[PDB]
Amino acid sequence: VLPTYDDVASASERIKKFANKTPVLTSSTVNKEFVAEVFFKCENFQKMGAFKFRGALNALSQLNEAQRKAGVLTFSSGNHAQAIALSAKILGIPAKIIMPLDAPEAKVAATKGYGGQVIMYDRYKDDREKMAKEISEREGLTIIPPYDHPHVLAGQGTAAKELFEEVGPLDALFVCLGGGGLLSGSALAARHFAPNCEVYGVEPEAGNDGQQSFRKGSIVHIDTPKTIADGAQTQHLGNYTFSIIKEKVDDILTVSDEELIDCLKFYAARMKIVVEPTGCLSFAAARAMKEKLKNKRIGIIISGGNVDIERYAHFLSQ
Amino acid sequence: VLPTYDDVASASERIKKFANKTPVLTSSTVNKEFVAEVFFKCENFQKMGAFKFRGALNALSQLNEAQRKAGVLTFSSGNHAQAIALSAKILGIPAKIIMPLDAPEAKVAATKGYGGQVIMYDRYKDDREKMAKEISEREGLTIIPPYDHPHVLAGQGTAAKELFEEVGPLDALFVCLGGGGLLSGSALAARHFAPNCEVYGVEPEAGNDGQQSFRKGSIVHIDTPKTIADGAQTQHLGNYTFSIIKEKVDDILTVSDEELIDCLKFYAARMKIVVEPTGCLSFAAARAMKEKLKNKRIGIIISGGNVDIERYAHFLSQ
Ligand SMILES: Nc1ncnc2c1ncn2[C@@H]1O[C@H](COP(=O)(O)OP(=O)(O)CP(=O)(O)O)[C@@H](O)[C@H]1O
Ligand SMILES: Nc1ncnc2c1ncn2[C@@H]1O[C@H](COP(=O)(O)OP(=O)(O)CP(=O)(O)O)[C@@H](O)[C@H]1O
Ligand SMILES: *Cc1c(COP(=O)(O)O)cnc(C)c1O
Ligand SMILES: *Cc1c(COP(=O)(O)O)cnc(C)c1O
Ligand SMILES: [Mg+2]
Ligand SMILES: [Mg+2]
Ligand SMILES: [Mg+2]
Ligand SMILES: [Mg+2]
Repeated sequence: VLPTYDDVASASERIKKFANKTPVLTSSTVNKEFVAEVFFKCENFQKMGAFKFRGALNALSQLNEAQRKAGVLTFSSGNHAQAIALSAKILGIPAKIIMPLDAPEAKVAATKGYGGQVIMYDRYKDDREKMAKEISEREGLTIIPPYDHPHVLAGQGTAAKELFEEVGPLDALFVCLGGGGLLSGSALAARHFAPNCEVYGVEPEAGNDGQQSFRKGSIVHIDTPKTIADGAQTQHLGNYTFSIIKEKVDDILTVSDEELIDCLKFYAARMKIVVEPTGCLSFAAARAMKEKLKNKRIGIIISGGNVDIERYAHFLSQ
Repeated sequence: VLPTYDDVASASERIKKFANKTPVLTSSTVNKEFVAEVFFKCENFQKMGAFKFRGALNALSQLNEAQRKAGVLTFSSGNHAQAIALSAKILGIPAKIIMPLDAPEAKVAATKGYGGQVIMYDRYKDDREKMAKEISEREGLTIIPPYDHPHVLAGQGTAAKELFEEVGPLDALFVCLGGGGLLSGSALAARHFAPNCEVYGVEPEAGNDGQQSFRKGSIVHIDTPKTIADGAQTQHLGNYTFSIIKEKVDDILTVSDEELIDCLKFYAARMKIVVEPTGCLSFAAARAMKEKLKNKRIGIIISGGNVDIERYAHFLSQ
């Protein structure tokens, strides 16, 4: 019913031949600011540009021959789509990707570069799911959840696992929260390598459905939030994700878009790395409570760096 | 409080030096199908490509010197934006246009070609209104409603006025319904030239907030509908529009996207004209009740032809 550190440890072994052991970056500037030692696990450097490659590969690596021969299909507007496209190509599995007619050029080219078969639909009529069900059932294609799947969350969790192995136990771990895949998997690693670690999920304040769920004790749904963290606009947590979250997550924090923008610029000018808006949640939340992190070892996950260069330029000049 | 045919008649005089007297097209094929005579007022041929030029010009032509010197601002994702841009340029009024970072190239080029000063914002964070209020108040800019304004609806109404003048009284008139500007103004012309005319507004079935309002007797709001009629995705009717609608509109009809697509292809292959999805509502509704239109004279308004060539190609091949 629920994955454990073991699955994360196995996922590590299962994806080792293809995943990147992303670097852990450090900033003397950040440390002085926090009066502590901060560690950044940079998944923006992961294959495809986001941690998602982990969960996607782990899940696809566990499909049977019939499914692998038939292929998979994805319709997510987020990083999961290219995570699936690239993993599928790596594993010799055909992949169909449903994208909006006006999808960013770079993302479309990336997807075709990964061998994905692009099927387009009109954004104004978001009947993606309808199309996905019709197509996947008619062609016997498999659809891997972007977060609410035991194999997917175990894979995402391998990023946290690697962090600790390189740096060691931690007092706190800040992780981006959308559907909960990264959050749940990261919790499994944390509780193992450093049982005395405060684990925080972070959501854009305009969409704290996760926070309400955490407090309510049951999954709460909300209208799609208006925020620049395009990768964290989910409307509700997943069953498998929330279960692990309510039992291993200490608390869900929220940050404003203004803070995300400040973090995005800091990463670029001060750390020289490109990070997408959603990937700034964890750092923003951490900075907000730095006064409470004196002389501790903090971990910050940078979920990804796939930001349309135009939006990136736009935010950098804000 | 409410405009009358008179305002429509004056609007006609007020915009005459710049608006196009769009043609009325006829199809023997459509007539045989309906066992009647059908008349198409083609506003896709209007300046800027949509009827909106009428209401925009009429409204801007009535601003005082201080406002004209200060300029206007628009943030609509629909045809109203370019209607304002072009009208403002024609009248020597500066215009600032708020558009999404990923707005279609052609629309952006059209807007700059009309002398509009483009200000972009991130689509994922739709804080347009916030920005519009801050900017318009700080620079003393005027914002003309896309439909809920007496001057705007009177202008839109001039299209219906011209139809009757060229063809004569009608038993029925089918008009696209979004916010109600075109619907209300058209009602004023109809009741004048042909008091015995059935006037129908038409909305995409997925967003019949107008229909519910018409039945409820009071404006009903709804979540943005998923439909290809991008120009009719409004969430509620306007005060001035609904008032005229409840008193001069016989009934609000709805059609499916499938029907819109069929009409779009018919216009292209059978009538050789380019029409945007939203501009197909009225024709679709009419075809659906053609059995009830035998030996009558029907009027059909084609609201516009501004469809991204990519979506157009996509729909044509559906
Ligand atoms: N054809 C294309 N056009 C534009 N962007 C592309 C692209 N193909 C890939 N990308 C993007 O460029 C980056 C490429 O990452 P990718 O992870 O596939 O390999 P690399 O070549 O960087 C891997 P490695 O460092 O692990 O050897 C990603 O952020 C991806 O979204
Ligand atoms: N630079 C540009 N790039 C792409 N499309 C443009 C454009 N400038 C205008 N358009 C579009 O092309 C069409 C141009 O209409 P416009 O009404 O301004 O003049 P015309 O040159 O067709 C007027 P007229 O026939 O009344 O003399 C519209 O549908 C508009 O949206
Ligand atoms: C998918 C994604 C997230 C959210 O992860 P979940 O497992 O849905 O909570 C955060 N940041 C980026 C860059 C993502 O692609
Ligand atoms: C704006 C628009 C409509 C809707 O008109 P309203 O006055 O909002 O009801 C319909 N079709 C097109 C092409 C439009 O641009
Ligand atoms: Mg790389
Ligand atoms: Mg949320
Ligand atoms: Mg023309
Ligand atoms: Mg409606």
